[PDB]
Amino acid sequence: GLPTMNTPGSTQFLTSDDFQSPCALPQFDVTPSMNIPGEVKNLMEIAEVDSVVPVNNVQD
Amino acid sequence: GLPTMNTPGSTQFLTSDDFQSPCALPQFDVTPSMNIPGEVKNLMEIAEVDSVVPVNNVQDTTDQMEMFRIPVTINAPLQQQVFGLRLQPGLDSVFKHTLLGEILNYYAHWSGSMKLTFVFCGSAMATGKFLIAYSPPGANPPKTRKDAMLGTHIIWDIGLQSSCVLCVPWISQTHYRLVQQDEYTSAGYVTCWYQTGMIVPPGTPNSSSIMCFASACNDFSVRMLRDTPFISQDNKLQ
Amino acid sequence: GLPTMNTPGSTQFLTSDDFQSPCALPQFDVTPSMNIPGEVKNLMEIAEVDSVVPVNNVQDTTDQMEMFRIPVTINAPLQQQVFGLRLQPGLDSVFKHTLLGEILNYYAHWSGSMKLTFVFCGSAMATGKFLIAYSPPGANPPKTRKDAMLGTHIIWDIGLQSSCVLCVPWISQTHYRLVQQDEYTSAGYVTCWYQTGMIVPPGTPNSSSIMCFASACNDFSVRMLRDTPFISQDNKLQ
Amino acid sequence: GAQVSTQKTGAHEIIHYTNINYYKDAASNSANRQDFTQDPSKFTEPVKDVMIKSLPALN
Amino acid sequence: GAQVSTQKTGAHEIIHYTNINYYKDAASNSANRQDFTQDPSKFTEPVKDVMIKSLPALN
Amino acid sequence: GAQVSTQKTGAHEIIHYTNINYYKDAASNSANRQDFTQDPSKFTEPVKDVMIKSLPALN
Amino acid sequence: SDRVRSITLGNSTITTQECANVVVGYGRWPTYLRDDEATAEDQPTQPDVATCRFYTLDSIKWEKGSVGWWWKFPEALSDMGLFGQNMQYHYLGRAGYTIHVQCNASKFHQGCLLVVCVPEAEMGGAVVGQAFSATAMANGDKAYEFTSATQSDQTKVQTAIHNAGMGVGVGNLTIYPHQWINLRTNNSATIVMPYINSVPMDNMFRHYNFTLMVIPFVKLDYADTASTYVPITVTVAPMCAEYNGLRLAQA
Amino acid sequence: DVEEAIVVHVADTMRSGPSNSASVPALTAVETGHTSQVTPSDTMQTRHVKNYHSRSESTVENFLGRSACVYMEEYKTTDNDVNKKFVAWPINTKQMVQMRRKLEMFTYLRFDMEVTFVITSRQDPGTTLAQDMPVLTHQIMYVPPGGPIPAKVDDYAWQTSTNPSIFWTEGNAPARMSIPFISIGNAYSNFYDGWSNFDQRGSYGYNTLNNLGHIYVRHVSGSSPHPITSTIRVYFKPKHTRAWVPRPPRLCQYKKAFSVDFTPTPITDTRKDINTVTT
Amino acid sequence: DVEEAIVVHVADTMRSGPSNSASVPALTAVETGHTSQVTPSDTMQTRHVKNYHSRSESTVENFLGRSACVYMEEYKTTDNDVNKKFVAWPINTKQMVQMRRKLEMFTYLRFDMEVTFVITSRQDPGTTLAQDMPVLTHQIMYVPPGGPIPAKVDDYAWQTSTNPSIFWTEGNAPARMSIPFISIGNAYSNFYDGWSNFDQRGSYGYNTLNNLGHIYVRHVSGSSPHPITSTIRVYFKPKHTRAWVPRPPRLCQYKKAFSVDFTPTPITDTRKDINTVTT
Amino acid sequence: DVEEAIVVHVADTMRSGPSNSASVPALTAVETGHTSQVTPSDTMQTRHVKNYHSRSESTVENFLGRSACVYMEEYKTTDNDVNKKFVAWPINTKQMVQMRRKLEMFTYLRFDMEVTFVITSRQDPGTTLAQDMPVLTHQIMYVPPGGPIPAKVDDYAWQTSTNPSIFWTEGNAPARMSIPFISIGNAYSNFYDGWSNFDQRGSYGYNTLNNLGHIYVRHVSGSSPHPITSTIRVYFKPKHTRAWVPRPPRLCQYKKAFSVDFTPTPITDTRKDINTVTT
Ligand SMILES: CCCCCCCCCCCCCCCC(=O)O
Ligand SMILES: CCCCCCCCCCCCCCCC(=O)O
Ligand SMILES: CCCCCCCCCCCCCCCC(=O)O
Ligand SMILES: CCCCCCCCCCCCCC(=O)O
Ligand SMILES: CCCCCCCCCCCCCC(=O)O
Ligand SMILES: CCCCCCCCCCCCCC(=O)O
Repeated sequence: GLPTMNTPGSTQFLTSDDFQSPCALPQFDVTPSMNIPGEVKNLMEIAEVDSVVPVNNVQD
Repeated sequence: GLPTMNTPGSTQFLTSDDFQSPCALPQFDVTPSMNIPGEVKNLMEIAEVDSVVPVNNVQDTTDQMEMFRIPVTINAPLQQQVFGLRLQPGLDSVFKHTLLGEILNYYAHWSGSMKLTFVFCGSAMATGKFLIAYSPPGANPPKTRKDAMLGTHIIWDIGLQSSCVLCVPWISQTHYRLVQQDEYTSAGYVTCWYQTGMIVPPGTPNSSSIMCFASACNDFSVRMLRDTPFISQDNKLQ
Repeated sequence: GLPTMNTPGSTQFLTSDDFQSPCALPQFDVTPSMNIPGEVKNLMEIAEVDSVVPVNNVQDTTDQMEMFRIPVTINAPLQQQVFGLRLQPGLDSVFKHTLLGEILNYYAHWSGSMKLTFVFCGSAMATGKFLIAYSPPGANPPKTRKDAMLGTHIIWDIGLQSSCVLCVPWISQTHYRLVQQDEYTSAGYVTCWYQTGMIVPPGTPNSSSIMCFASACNDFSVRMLRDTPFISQDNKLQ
Repeated sequence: GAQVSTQKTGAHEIIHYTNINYYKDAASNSANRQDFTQDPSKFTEPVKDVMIKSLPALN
Repeated sequence: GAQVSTQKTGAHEIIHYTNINYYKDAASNSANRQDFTQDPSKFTEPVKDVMIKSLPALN
Repeated sequence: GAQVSTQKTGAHEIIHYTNINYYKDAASNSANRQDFTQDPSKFTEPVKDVMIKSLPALN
Repeated sequence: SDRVRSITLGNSTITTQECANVVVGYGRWPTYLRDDEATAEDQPTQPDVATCRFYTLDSIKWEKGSVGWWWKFPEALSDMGLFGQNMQYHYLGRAGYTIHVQCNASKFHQGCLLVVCVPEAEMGGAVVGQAFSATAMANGDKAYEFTSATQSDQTKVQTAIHNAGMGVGVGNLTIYPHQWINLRTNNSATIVMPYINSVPMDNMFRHYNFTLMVIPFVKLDYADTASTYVPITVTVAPMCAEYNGLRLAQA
Repeated sequence: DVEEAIVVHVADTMRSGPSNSASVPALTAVETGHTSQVTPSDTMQTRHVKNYHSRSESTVENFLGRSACVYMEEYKTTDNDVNKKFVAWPINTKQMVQMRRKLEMFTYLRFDMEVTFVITSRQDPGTTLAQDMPVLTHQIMYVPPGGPIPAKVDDYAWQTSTNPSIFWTEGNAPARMSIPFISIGNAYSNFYDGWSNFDQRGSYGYNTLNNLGHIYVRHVSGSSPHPITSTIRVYFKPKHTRAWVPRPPRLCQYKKAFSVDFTPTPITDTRKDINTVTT
Repeated sequence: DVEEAIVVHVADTMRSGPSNSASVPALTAVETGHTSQVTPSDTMQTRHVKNYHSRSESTVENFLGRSACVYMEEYKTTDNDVNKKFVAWPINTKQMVQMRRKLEMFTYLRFDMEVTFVITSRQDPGTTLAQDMPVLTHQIMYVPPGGPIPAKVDDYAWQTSTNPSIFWTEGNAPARMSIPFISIGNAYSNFYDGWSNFDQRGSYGYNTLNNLGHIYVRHVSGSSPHPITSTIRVYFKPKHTRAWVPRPPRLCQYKKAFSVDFTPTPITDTRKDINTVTT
Repeated sequence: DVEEAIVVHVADTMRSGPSNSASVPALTAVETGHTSQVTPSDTMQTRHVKNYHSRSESTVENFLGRSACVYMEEYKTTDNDVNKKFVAWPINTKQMVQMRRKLEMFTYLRFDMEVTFVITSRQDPGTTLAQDMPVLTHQIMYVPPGGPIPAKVDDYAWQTSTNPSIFWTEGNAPARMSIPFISIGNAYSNFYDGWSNFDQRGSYGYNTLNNLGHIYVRHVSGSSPHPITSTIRVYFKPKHTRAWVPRPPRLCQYKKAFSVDFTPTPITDTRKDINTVTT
């Protein structure tokens, strides 16, 4: 067939990779989507909300 | 040649994959196709056909055929129950082995409405009325007709038309229900009661029978194939 | 490089595959082609040629060449059988080793019609008529000419033309038949009977011979290559 | 020689995939698991005369 | 059937990459980790009447 | 440089496949097992004068 | 009125005055074999009216204790008119059928019958393993009776009614072409069966195309009458029959 | 030239209001053999609902498109019994219960096949196990009906010139191939109600139509000083499937690999009485 | 046809000068539930700054798009106890603390899943270890709820005809697959404040909604003369993620795999006094 | 430029009716050497039939396009006899019976060749087998006629500078290559009815035209403390085949690898009498 040669990194499992893989449940029909209130798309949105600061840590 | 690198999943054998493979008999000439009658393209087509429901499972049936017939009598108290059953098409013993339950048992999720058809097989001179009700899930099944009539129901009048259809609507909080139904995905109860009573003239038998048929509607669907638990073996067949 | 993943069947050696491979003698100059007479492009071309059928397998043939000739005599009862055989071209001992049976034995399925050609090799002054019949599959082969004549047959008149052709039609329930024929795929019988009898003038031999030729028609075909069982070895040849 | 066709929906809903055939026998192709036509009338309505649901059956 | 799109910047700054889908299920695709839209008003400004930063809040 | 040609029928009957050559020698190509021409006259009808089937052979 | 039906095949006619609709196989009407599906080369013979006609298949009694009966086709017609002769003399055959079952009773009787045609109704023996001859399930037009209790004789088929002799739930036979005879409403049942097989033609003696079953789901009952039993009669008519491969007779 | 470009959804629910008329959709007659086509809209008030459910996973192609085991057997690299060093299986689909029942829901089937082989090896126990053995190699041979059959591990028949074969080395991906529709008839038949002989005698049932051939397996040349046992598993996967004439699923347990024989079974389980609805 | 062609950056800082006016951006009222939107430009003089920082790595897709271990277990090739030769895990995400806490920052989640299996083997210690064993093979079986469950290593249930499975040989790359959104509801729920029975009785909490099935693992046919132990690790990786209703991160340590039970914990650490600022 | 775009079916049957005429298609004369071309339509009434059968699988390309074993031999990694540590085979196609008979159905052949090598190893039995040996490597050398031949496993001739060779490591896929048409004549000859010397003396038969060279095999540098035996199998697969002058298949069993010698054999089997038709 088509000649090829493997490069370093073959067969490794990197926990932060992005590759396509076969589906174990072909042609599965997912439940229709619903717009639940309060969608969060970025953690900075959470970080920008106020929260009470425990300043009085006086050890007693 | 062309540089490449293998990713996870190489050389694995996944039983539900879709890949091309070499043919072991190159240029083989297959027999011409012929249009045999009765082609089936989807299992829901099978599931939509009626089948007799064995409602009379009274634990003392010495004759197996007695399971299919529901007894009825001429003189009964004014309000009396004919039968009652749980609506678990894939788990209840009543629906377990029907033509619909067998199909459902190959899948994990189901949704849609159902049809229950009742046919009166008494004498032509017999007459009566019955109340058939569906009670959605709740903490207590109905105990009397007064309770039953608060849910979905139909009044069935026996006449020239021998059959009546109770269509069980799809009332659920989730889009799908588990076949191995648990308390979270309960579906309710179905009960039948005397509405007026069965009356007969002289010279007729004093008892009659009813039969029930179960099938799915056109909005029924299933999902998540699985292996059926009804069939098993202990040794290789020979 | 380019991400990839191997699927099942990698590194396997399948004897009937079609893949490109490197050449061990790069830029080799092959000898120029020459158009030798008699090119054969398909084995059916070989199968369509006639070959002598050894019909006379009478278990006491001290001379091998006697197998090819079918005896005939001047005085015989009014109805008498000349020969009878089963139509199993790839399995019957009669057709097993012919030019057609040898080709068939390399395949598993076959279909199409066949030609049987008979030639009279008596004296020029001899004369006679013969009835040659093909009986499709059945529970009992014909026992008399009266039975044989109910099937496909031809009346053969011996004259200036020395040969006659019985074309065996393709009558079958399936598109194909097994070469290792079993009872399910039976094909029938072929028999030959005296129609009028053989008559000779004074000064001629009292006996004559017939020969049979077998070949395939233009609608014949085979399928499913396999290894022939006729050839075997016990040790490596040296 | 490349076929382009839509792929089944999924969560979060280029929904296109490419396919090429490498072998000379049609038996080598991958499963055609994307046909969804169906017709239950052969088993549910095998009667000769058409029956109207709103009308009475027998007469 | 091939998508071409820009790839994230890096040191020293053809900033293009090619993608093709091989499987028939959208669940088999790779992660879509290049969407960067966001809107914090749902959590920071859930009030009914619009408040102007320069104006006093209560009256 | 890519050849596109039909592939043999199969059950259930894009019946097209693609082929590319990678090596510089024609001997490296795959088998050409899709030629189906044939002519048995060389072995069945080797006679000089044409014979008509409906007519008598010898005279 | 749609409760009256009339069927005319050959020189015979069937009239029913109280009946349900007609069921047509799998939606397909019987028809002759086409030129692009045939395999046999010789000309077929098409007797037409000589063979395509109604034959009455003997009669049986419906008692209060009856359990059911079955017939195997085309063996049931193997010795009936010219249809049997054509079966005997030919190697191959092909034909559809029209099945009509008659059963009539007064307005004071009750009962229900299931009439179903089962293609390829392969049956198992009474004793696992062993074997049985071709007389335990087909001996002409005579009807064979199911049994309420489990069969014990090793020489015959497992006749347990609730399994239908096929190892399947009797209640699921509704999937095949079928009809019901409910004494309150109708007195006949009509089914038209096309030719169903995996090959264009087949030998009519070696292979049973389909099996007809009549099963009382609701047993017969009556009171204070002089009629002790309700006869049941079966009538069958081949349709579009054609044959091939003439040879000596017998088969 | 370079690129050629190639959902159904269940029925929706329509809004229904109060009704009072002579039409009676609920009343029907099952005696006609007709299954009622009523919908909830015809017997109660309903709201408009737009369904997006699809019956994609219920198609026969997807239902039967899963690899299932059909046979397993063991063979040893070295032993005194000649017959125990290789396998010989007449191909059939009735050996394993689950796939058998899946298939027998239809009377006739027509499909291509995808076959996968899984082979594993283990050392047999003994008083002395210390040895060094290179990687083993296996051969799978397919013999169409009527072909020669090997009688021993080193027979001449293993030199296939026309029988297809596969040579596989341990440690790689499982072997796989494709097979076309190889039936003489127009479709495979799961059931055959007939005999072999024309006078209604001989073999009876599906056993008459099983003429698919054999499969043979051996160790190519491995012969270790100490015995080693290998097991092969065969998986079938229909492709491009078509089915006709559905039939009810089997109820009784299977008991023979080439017969329908069975023992009578109750229709279903029992309960206290016809009104019992509690657990 | 062949090629179809498919940055945000944080807000810049604007120049601000001296001011003297009635507007008071700094003064607000938290009682309204409103978080102030003031910027340094509103309370001090600032220069113009062009920011090129982006919040790419803070998206939920990237935050949750990392493979994390969810379960590990050991099983032996040969042993006297039947239950110890295979594993059977009811799928859930509450077993491992780190990914559990990552997930429970949101109330509802909807995503596809990518599952990876890492399998390793080791020989058990003993008085005699000299043996030769070929490469082992493993099977991973997924059984949706209600399906049959194997009771022993060589049960019939392992002949999956419809349950998906993977066969993997040691020495290759780890197994992997993709899973769609398989919830009956419109989204996964990490928390469920409710009961199972309608009269407020029975099971309570998230345990009620966990009906995802089981996973089984075994050695296909390996059975060595001496015991060998294998360990499997399961890794989950959400894809195409969507999240709703964020909730505060947990403070107390986890103590149960199917409950929120906890022990009270101090709000934070202490220091000498409210003015202490040194180390 | 990017994409360039590149069935026969047997004859149909025509409808035939009754006839009564002077034409006699059935009567012929085989003395002319002419095979009759009659069809069933010419001797009986027939219906119209449309055939879709094709003769695709009967072509010589497909008939001869299957890999078949042509030679196997064994060689040991270490031994006292020098000649037993490597193989030396003069290439020919007469060694194995099946492919020999397939080829000898034609007089002249012209094709490219595809050669595949299958190599397996096993440890020889002995009183002490405990050793550790890395993976072995093998070399296959092709020496055209007249070239130097190695006399021992470590000879200088193995340093091929012009002879093609392959180095293969155990555990990988089998080696393979392609070979063009390397005959001096315009076609290969299976049979040669002639002599070597001009005065009709010397060698006789096909042996005179076999000058294809040799093949040598060895372990590259493996030399284990204990003997190890390896076996090589050679498979040939014609490509792009052309054939001329068909000849009848052989009837008698083969007895010599370089001669046509045989023992007389009966034409066929016998039966009770000329009328016996039963089993
Ligand atoms: C009722 C089931 C019918 C299905 C048809 C099955 C036909 C079997 C075809 C494959 C058999 C040989 C597989 C091994 C081939 C190879 O390894 O050489
Ligand atoms: C709260 C977490 C919800 C996430 C949904 C998890 C659903 C699990 C789906 C995969 C389970 C089976 C994986 C093994 C499949 C295979 O190997 O056959
Ligand atoms: C009658 C048969 C003629 C066929 C011609 C066969 C010629 C043999 C060509 C290949 C021989 C050498 C193969 C080994 C080559 C390599 O490994 O270096
Ligand atoms: C045996 C065929 C190998 C094909 C290899 C992958 C495709 C390479 C060419 C790029 C796609 C173009 C195909 C086409 O022109 O139809
Ligand atoms: C299953 C699909 C395999 C695709 C193989 C890689 C792509 C080969 C063709 C070259 C790219 C062109 C794709 C297209 O035409 O859309
Ligand atoms: C040594 C040749 C390697 C070829 C690699 C596969 C083909 C890549 C290019 C895509 C197909 C286009 C080919 C062409 O332009 O003719």
